[PDB]
Amino acid sequence: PQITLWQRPLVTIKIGGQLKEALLDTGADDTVLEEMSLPGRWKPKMIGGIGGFIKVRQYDQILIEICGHKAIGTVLVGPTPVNIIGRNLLTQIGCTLNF
Amino acid sequence: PQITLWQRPLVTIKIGGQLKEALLDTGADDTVLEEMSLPGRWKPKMIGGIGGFIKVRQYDQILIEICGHKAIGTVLVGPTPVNIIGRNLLTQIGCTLNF
Amino acid sequence: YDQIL
Ligand SMILES: [Cl-]
Ligand SMILES: [Cl-]
Ligand SMILES: [Cl-]
Repeated sequence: PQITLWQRPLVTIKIGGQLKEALLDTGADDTVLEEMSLPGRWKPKMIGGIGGFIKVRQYDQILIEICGHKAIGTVLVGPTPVNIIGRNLLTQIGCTLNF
Repeated sequence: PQITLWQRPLVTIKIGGQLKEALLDTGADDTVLEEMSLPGRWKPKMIGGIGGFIKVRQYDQILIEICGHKAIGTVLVGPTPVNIIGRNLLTQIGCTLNF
Repeated sequence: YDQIL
């Protein structure tokens, strides 16, 4: 699809069989989701945002479907104001910015 | 232009005569620039993201050129780690996400 | 660092 930016670009994603709303975020290197349980082991990761750095859990090779497009990659889990889809998965679904 | 998300979408903008580097950020409601002086009056505001909130000065009706396209709107100034062009100005240059 | 903006 083509998504304009008059409103937040929030889309539906599916992870672990659950539907969730998430923000397509070109300013994010990575994908950060609100607290949830994911399979496997996790490793520590520090991320920096507008308000400073926080510690999150890193889960690799996680299946997630975004607006109908499948992606498998790294998902970070931690205290985030909203579920964020970052460039690591935006590139997997072929997303680009255009003007 | 069509901008890839393999790398951070950093572009050159011009504001107050000054040329600067800024991140096209569909995850940001507003545009936030690193500390600088702007003309006109401003009012304080708090904005949040990963890491929490930061206090910024809000200036209205500021003109910026983004990759040659003029855009007018509110510009917040504060301790952001990088200049961010948010949706309030991305809409003005006809910026969309496509996949 | 991993930047999430
Ligand atoms: Cl990944
Ligand atoms: Cl505005
Ligand atoms: Cl439009």
